Amino acid sequence: SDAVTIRTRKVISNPLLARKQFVVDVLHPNRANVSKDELREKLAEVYKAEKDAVSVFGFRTQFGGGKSVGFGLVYNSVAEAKKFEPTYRLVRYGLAEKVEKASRQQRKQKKNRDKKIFGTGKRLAKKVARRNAD
Amino acid sequence: PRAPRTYSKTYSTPKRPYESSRLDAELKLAGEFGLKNKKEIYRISFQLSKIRRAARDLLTRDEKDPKRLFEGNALIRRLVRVGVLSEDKKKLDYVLALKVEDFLERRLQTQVYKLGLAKSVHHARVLITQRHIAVGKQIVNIPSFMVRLDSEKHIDFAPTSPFGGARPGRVARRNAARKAEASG
Amino acid sequence: ARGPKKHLKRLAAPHHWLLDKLSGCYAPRPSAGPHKLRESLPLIVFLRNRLKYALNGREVKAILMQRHVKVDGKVRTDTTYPAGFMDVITLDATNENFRLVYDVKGRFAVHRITDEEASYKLGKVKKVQLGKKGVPYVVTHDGRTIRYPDPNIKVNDTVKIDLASGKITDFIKFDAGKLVYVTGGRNLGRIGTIVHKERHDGGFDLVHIKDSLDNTFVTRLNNVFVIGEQGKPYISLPKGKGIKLSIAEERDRRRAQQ
Amino acid sequence: KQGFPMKQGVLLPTRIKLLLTKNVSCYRPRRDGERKRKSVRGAIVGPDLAVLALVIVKKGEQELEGLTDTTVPKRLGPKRANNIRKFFGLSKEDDVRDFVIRREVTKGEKTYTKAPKIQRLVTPQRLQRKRHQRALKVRNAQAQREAAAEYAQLLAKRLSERKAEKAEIRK
RNA sequence: UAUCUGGUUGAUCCUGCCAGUAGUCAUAUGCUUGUCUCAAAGAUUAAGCCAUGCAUGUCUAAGUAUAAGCAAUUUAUACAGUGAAACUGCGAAUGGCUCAUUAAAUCAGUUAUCGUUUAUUUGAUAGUUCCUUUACUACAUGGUAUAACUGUGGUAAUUCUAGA
RNA sequence: AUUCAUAAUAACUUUUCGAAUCGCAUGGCCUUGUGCUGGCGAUGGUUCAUUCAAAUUUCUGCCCUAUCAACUUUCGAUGGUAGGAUAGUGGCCUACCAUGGUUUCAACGGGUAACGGGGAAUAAGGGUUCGAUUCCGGAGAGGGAGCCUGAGAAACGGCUACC
Repeated sequence: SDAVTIRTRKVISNPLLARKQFVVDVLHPNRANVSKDELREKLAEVYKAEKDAVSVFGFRTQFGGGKSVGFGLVYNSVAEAKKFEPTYRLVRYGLAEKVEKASRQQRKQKKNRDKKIFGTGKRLAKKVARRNAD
Repeated sequence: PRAPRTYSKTYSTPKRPYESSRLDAELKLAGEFGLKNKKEIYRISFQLSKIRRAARDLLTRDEKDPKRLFEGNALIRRLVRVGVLSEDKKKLDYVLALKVEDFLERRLQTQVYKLGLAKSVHHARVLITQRHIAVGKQIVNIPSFMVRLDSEKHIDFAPTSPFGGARPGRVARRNAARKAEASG
Repeated sequence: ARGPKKHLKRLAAPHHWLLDKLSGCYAPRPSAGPHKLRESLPLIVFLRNRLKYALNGREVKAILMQRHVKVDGKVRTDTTYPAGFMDVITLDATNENFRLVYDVKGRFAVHRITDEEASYKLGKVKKVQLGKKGVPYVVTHDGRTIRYPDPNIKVNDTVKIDLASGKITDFIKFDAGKLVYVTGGRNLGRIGTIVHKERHDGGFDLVHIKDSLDNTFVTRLNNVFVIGEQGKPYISLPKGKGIKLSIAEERDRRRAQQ
Repeated sequence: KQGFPMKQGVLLPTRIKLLLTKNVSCYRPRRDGERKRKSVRGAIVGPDLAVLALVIVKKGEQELEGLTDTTVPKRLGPKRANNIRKFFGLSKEDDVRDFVIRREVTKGEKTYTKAPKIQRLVTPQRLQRKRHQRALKVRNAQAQREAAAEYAQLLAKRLSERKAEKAEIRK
């Protein structure tokens, strides 16, 4: 919070996605790099558009420290960033908690198995059960 | 597949390996300039070959030919910018007479040596590699920089290095603990 | 290939799209549409690369899906609709209007035209025919078919459309001393002012054109798009007015007027 | 035995390999136009059958308790509007539409009818569709007659214009 | 970076090779587990053979769902939400891989089609259909084998199949 | 440049198409009936143009080999006429004369540790060698052959048969 001097460049008004598009470059002398929970709310107060309608990424540290450059963007509202922001960024920032899901290997194998089955499959379990006795 | 990433060589090995006159000169060159390899000379002579080839083809064309009027001027501006040839010429003369000594004279290894912050080409090379140098605002550790003549007044020690405050260095930090440990 | 190709590799997309080599291995194949494959600009590469309104093709699809962009007045809710030369496209957000035009160096420049300018488009008549029931029609360069054209208009003329209907509001003939645009060849994007047309009975009529700087050049007839008479072009010209500055004087103009 | 089903028309008591298609029994094509060669048994019954399928079409004086005492209730009722109309057949103005077949099935403590979506039913929207398509047709044909008539007027002006120019020539 | 050098003779000048020399998005291999970026990679022999697992599926406001599927009726007693299947439609002729064949044959410069087009896209375009015919008269709108689904099935077995 | 486009006239067509389809919207003059009209659209099956394609030619150009000089032999083998087939041209195939066609300017045979090209390596200048392989075109799906569906395949993570 000391001499972070965060600022934005190349601000262009993109209303089709209803956002402000720009690159963000920070000077952080005597600092490793600024994080999301710092840069996101700092970008929010400088812009006064919303709080969770801010997104930052990129953020390569300059060779030898000192400053960092990346990309940023601000929405008109949080209810408008929900309709546009990519899912992985929403989950990363805490705007969504993704439920655990089956792996690609397992998901594709299950699709292979149920493609082997014609119909819904309720009647198949009965015939196998009825024919399991002998 | 994704489009191939182009690459090109930067050095060229001499046709005859065991040349006493050439071997002595190259190792003589490395000492005077603190270079680690003969490849560091091979590339400069390879870079010079592309330049003499460029000017030779251009100079075969006639005067007031648009090709050399554009390409010759561009080569002049690039070479003047890097300081290899003298800036008080407007005659496309020095290019074909450029010697190997001119290119590695403009390298940052010797550039910071004669700017007084290094005191030796070998000390500079170690200084260069240990990141105690900023060309503009940015720390470099490239012994072969080709200063663009707008950075000789811009050279300075890296703010993220000793002699800059709030940064004594790891060996100094250990002696800082020794200062308190000595009494205790 | 047993059937039509549906992919387009990078290094095989047209060069004027200004695509890079890396960051992907497939270039956006323009779908079937009003303009040819090579001489068209997909909406994907325009909305993304030309303006940077979007960072990727997914987010252009988000732009597209809400019917904000519309070329010739029609929405075109698809990623690779081939908007081509002299096409008018509209971004109703803040009322931004675009005319797909050629720059000096042969690439699709980005315009900014007004609403009254974006109403009309110029179409070069590719052929003149009469269809069923003896009804005449003209095929424009973008594939439009206009029934009952003025009988005075022939092939290689230029009609202007209103883009709210399909009728021809005005037209300009092809003759010596008429302002023309070059669409194709190595002279792409140069504005011509026809001086002569030599025929070569049996194929590839040649036309000689000299721009405002008294530089003359020759191009095939199929590469010539008349855009007005002497003085006022029918459309707003791009920055540079298609004069083809040489590299030496383009170097100077870049240095002084940065 | 071994499960191979009999097929009508083969007219043999032995198993036969046949190239089967869509709309041919004993085979369901996974892919359009696909044909497969499969072994089938002939339609003639012999000792080799494992199971014979029989329908009873005329019951005798005797009865079998498992078949006659049980009558499987309705599972699906008619869906098409005219199909429902011939299922009851009372009248046309006797509002059978709101008396359509409803079946009582409850998943919990609440019950619902879940009537089928009646098809081919005359709706005000369907009257709207046919009305618009008739209007769009007449608007199309009328406009093409105006454009055709206007062009002939233009052609007449051009012919007179060309005639007027040659009037000046040759005295 | 328009170089050459060693080897026949007692010695010399040649012819002339052998050998050296430099490069190789040429390959292999020898000598190694401490660096940044970038990156080829079962082509050569075997277009040889393949265990296994993946690599083509597909839905909208808007073609079909009464899933006996999950769900606050008063906008859902005809259905109007979501929605597994199955039908229909589209796609699977793209992509990806490999280099066996192939010597005017492929291929390259893309001549011609006045020698043949219409997944598709885009634009345009069908007032002519009581064809047992100047209403002797359904378009406020003539049906059906069969899929799903319910039902004791057959076969060791397959993404096998009519039996209500 | 046409027997072109497109008319028009006998006719022929074994019904090709010429919307009984779907969503959202229910605005309005009325002697209250969907009765007068409704707006956006989705999917259309025909035709023309357009786009993405496909098929078809040689205009010129390919490595070594004469230890290959003649080759093309009912049954095609160059041309003609006609038909059939094809989406279409065409010996593409079927019904005849003439020996027609090619050839030392290298035909035709043979070899290729031969897919072609953009290119690569190597360079004073000319060259020599390579190019399975990131792009383009071709071909193939173990070897042959045949085919269904489909706008498009002689498809092989489609089918059929033999090896």
